[PDB]
Amino acid sequence: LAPLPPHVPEHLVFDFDMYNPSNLSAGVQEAWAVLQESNVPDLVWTRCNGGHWIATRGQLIREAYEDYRHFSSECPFIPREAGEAYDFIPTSMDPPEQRQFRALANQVVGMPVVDKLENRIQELACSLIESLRPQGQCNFTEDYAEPFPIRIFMLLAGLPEEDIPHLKYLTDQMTRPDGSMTFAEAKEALYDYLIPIIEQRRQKPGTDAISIVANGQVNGRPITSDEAKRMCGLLLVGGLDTVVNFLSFSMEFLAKSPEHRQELIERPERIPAACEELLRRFSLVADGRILTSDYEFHGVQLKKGDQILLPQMLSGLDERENACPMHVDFSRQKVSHTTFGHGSHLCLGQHLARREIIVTLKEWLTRIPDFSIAPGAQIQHKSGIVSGVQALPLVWDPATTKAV
Ligand code: HEM
Ligand SMILES: CN(C)c1cccc2c(S(=O)(=O)NCCCCCCCCNC(=O)[C@]34C[C@H]5C[C@H](C[C@H](C5)C3)C4)cccc12
Repeated sequence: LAPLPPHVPEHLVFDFDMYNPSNLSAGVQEAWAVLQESNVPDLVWTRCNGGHWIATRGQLIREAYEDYRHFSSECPFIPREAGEAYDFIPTSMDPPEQRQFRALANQVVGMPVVDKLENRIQELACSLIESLRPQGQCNFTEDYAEPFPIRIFMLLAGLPEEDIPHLKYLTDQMTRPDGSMTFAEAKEALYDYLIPIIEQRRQKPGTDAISIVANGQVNGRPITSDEAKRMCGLLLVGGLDTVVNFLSFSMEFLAKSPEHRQELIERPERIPAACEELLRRFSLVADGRILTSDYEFHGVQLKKGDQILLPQMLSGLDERENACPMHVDFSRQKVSHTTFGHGSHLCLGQHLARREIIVTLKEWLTRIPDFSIAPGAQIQHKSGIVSGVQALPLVWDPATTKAV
């Protein structure tokens, strides 16, 4: 618990630990939602993890993400040391500069690329699902959620599938720290893999995402090797943990809700809507900004340098945005959320993400419509910048499945 800064008033103090929420065992989303109980301010300060603000309501969260002038992405993560060392592009960049890098990044992961990827996504999901189907069980997170996104990224960046385990080892030690490496060290190791590949793609460019980024033009001039590297770092990890963990939260829910599974089994056309409502209910991201100058925000005095956590996850869980937010209703009429962010940094991979989600849900229910959490298994959730599921043991009667 860091010393309380003089400018922060005692009545706004709420010591929430974003890395180890008090009631995590009851569900990570449930753990964060405590920040939304009637007796909690819209904006509080926690002395945990170095000390920082936390917008607790969709309104303030959306507003801060819109006001990039006061809320910079220069240092987007908590703790401060992680945010300061983080230099990915364009996530650690504020507009107007960020504008064109985002446009270049969009060429390789935006809507265009998606349609061309469908067949590979479709094929990968089925292939993975078919290998499990006859087994009658699996650790969904390990056997499907983990290898799905990386494989998609490899095809996207035109990298050898042989490097998957190595790349997975690199990203894993960065996003799932065990305490052996500082964030910076993990980043360098990851970069050490990318540096040479970019050098090669710059001299002899192909049609892969990496060749496009590395030879792109930004703000009236050629992108530097260093910048290309900083963009590829993000294009790599951006679609990993978020997709892996979200898919897990989804499957855990469906495994525990036979009623909801049947709904989608009988009404397959409702899967797209089910995906949006799940994206809201099981939102899992939470990064933030740093004050560029002293600023009064909704009656609260913020000082230059203050870090503010703007939980993407919380907007959609806000009762004020969605009636009885914790209830999953595939028939919800105005599903509002900021699961993919908000403002100038709104997720460029959102369309790819939705396809990965929808294809997974469609292809899985088609082959394994009836499954459950392994009896006696207590699902453990993890909290952080990208909350998730430690493991998802699943079981099912192979006789109720079918190869397609
Ligand atoms: C269910 C999965 C996903 C979620 C919840 C998610 C979440 C987010 C969030 C909340 C942001 C904005 C962060 C900020 O404002 O600082 C963001 C940005 C980004 N995401 Fe995703 N995302 C997902 C998947 C993907 C995938 C599939 C990729 C693509 C390879 C990806 C790449 C990006 C990129 C490039 C940005 C940076 C955009 C900018 O800074 O201009 N995302 N994502
Ligand atoms: C004692 N002190 C002071 C401390 C010191 C050191 C470590 C500590 C840890 S810690 O061990 O948990 N380390 C925290 C840093 C983990 C950063 C994860 C990087 C994610 C990369 N992905 C993104 O780019 C993205 C960017 C964007 C948002 C989001 C999803 C996508 C899109 C990918 C993230 C916790 C608490 C305190 C610690």
